Amino acid sequence: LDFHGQTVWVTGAGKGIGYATALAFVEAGANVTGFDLAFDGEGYPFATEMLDVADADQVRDVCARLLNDIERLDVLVNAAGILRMGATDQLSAEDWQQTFAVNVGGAFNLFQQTMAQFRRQRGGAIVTVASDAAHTPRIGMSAYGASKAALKSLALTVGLELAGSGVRCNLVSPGGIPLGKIARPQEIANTILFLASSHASHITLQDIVVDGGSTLGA
Repeated sequence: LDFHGQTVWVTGAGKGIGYATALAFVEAGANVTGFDLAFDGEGYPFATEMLDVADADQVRDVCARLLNDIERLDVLVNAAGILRMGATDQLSAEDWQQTFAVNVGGAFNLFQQTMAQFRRQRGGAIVTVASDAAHTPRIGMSAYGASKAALKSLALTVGLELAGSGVRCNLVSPGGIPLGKIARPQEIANTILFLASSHASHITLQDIVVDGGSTLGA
């Protein structure tokens, strides 16, 4: 999978799946910009933008400024996300609010700021990290799964809104079933790179669940 010369944006890039995906794109030759609230790790071999992707004004300022400097946004990866668990009637107001602000609002803001670019360039790919909790109800994850279901629905309608522009828009949903150990970020990133690649050129509005089969196909 070769991404030489391509411009790639990744949110949630300070840690977890976003970091692994940014790194995988850098190793595949891409020019990568990572977005996250904090960059507290010891090494980032890509350009970083430290902001709250849940904040519509911050995303507007930064993305408008960067789009003024690039010719093409080849790949957007939405990988921001937080997990706050609890019985539905015990979850705090803060955990409910922040779950939706980050897990749905972040991608919404990125979409608001990039859809015109995707339309005007024709083409490109978007991959959004959802969750298998969006596919089946999971005790303790009512808010998390609901936020990821909103995110998936949003990303699919964006994919329909951009299909006439030739943009591909897909999702990955991370976690003897489960089959194997839980998937590492490095392996989620492999699936994102596949969906971002020319080897997936007629794949859009799809969601690959990468959880060892735990949803039994749902």
